[PDB]
Amino acid sequence: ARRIGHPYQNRTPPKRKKPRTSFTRIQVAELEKRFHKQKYLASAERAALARGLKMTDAQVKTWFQNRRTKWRRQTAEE
Amino acid sequence: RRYRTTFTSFQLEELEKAFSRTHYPDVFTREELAMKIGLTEARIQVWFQNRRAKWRK
DNA sequence: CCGCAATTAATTAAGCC
DNA sequence: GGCTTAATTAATTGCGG
Repeated sequence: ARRIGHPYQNRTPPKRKKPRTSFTRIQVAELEKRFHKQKYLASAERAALARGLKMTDAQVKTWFQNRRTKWRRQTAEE
Repeated sequence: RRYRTTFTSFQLEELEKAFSRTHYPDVFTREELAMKIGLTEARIQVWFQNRRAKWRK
């Protein structure tokens, strides 16, 4: 179990377009609250979580992905 | 007052020496280095990230 | 579709000088 | 307080399921 993926230099350069958003502390603290009881979100319930925090789908999906990364990197960081 | 790693002059030595070989080491090299100098993988991953940013500009 | 690896551009802040 | 730089955040590309 290591399941390594593909190196970055070989990828086609990104297209960051664009705006650098930053979620409000309420937006954030709700996300964290949900995270505590549910590490994965099915699509319909992601839709609802977003629609009720006035974020996009992509945003919650990405937040969730980035949270899990942090979570594991913390878990197994002993 | 948030945590903030200060690297030994020895580990800073080994990080700069590795960065000199590749600017993008693979996970296993990173790991192997981590053992060799008593830091966790994540500390090294970030170092390389930051260090690369410096280089680019 | 989805997670995830593997990365970035931007930033926030610690702590030397 | 400036400055370098470790840490954090929201993003991306593309495999492998």
